[PDB]
Amino acid sequence: PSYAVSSRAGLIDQERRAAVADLLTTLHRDIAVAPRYLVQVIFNDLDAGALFLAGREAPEGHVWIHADIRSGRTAQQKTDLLEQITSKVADVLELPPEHVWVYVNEIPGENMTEYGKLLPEPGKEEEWFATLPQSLQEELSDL
Amino acid sequence: PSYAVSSRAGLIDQERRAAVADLLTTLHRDIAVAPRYLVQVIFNDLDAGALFLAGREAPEGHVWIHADIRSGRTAQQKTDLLEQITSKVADVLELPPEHVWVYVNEIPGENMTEYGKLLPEPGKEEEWFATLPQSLQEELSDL
Amino acid sequence: PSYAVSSRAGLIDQERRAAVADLLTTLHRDIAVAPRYLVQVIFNDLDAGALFLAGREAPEGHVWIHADIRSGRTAQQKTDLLEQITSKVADVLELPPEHVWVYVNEIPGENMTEYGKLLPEPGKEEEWFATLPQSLQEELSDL
Repeated sequence: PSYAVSSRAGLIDQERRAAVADLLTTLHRDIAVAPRYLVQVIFNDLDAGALFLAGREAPEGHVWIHADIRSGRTAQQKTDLLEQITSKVADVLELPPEHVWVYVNEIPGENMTEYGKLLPEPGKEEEWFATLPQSLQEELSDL
Repeated sequence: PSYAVSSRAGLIDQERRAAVADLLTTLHRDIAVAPRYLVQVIFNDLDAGALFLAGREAPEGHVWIHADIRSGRTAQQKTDLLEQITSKVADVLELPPEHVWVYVNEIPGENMTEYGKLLPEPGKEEEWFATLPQSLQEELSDL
Repeated sequence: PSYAVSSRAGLIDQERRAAVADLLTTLHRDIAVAPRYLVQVIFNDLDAGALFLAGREAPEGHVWIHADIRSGRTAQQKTDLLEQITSKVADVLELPPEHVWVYVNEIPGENMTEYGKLLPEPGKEEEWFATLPQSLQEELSDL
């Protein structure tokens, strides 16, 4: 899972970036049943007049979250993850939920490498983990 | 729907960002049959030597548009949206259509949050609107 | 095919961008069997604290590659492309392969414009090429 977060440069502090990354990685560990070490968060900061809504320049307090996750998850965890991201990120950034927009694109696990290895089906992370080299096993377990 | 537009920084003025966003926003309202206030347009400006075509640096006058769209639309609707974006964005920017590249990615409606609420199937926008609180209804009608 | 390569600004030299770009378009030309002139490579450079892994700031030596490719390709082509991009880009950048993460998103050819014309399904590139005006043909042949 890689979350890309797009907002006007300056909207998200470095310490609020840290809080957003911690929250997304945490909600993802809990709603998806996936280990945190798989989670990547990227902040794409945007120029001043680079974001438009309804053909008109956006309010400064607008955030778009694009998430790439593995296909094969239940409908419930997907929608639950969406509602909770909209909810908790809006609170963390002190924004109205109407201005945290979240999209989930689903891609098969075999279409992803992370830590140098093709990723498995969701739910098969223990099996996948037992295939890694022992030194990779113990750096990941520290996270 | 979010159109992300990537081009070499400086190719698209702020005044042409306004024209492109309005053009994209209007085309989407007419070809897809969806309300204007659902449309987000983002401009990702690129570093000087950050764009390559066929393994070599691209000419400055090159634009790539990535659109995230809901699943469930007809083949003809998608093809008209693609062909018209290539043509009309090319004209607005005084470019050859050969250098406006457009990709359309399809995401289910329930994989999207906008205005704090999960999106419906394309074509069910009215019912969705009827679920919103009256005050949110009245700003969306403002757009 | 559009490869977007995201890394902390400064990790990839301009001269390292060219080598990565040339390598991606060459790998794509051999593993997918598609002409070089369709391949676009984009470098998205990130702020100092903009990349997080496992809820924490990433090491500098981390690269994420997002590819949009046409759907319809064999499992074998995809997995070979993924493993070879992860391995050889790691090598070109003098990075650990564990820190070149690759995602491939699949988009049907009819959902793509390049050089102003909708793309055909994979393998049908000769037919598509014979559709172009002679003058566009001889520019693509130069690439």
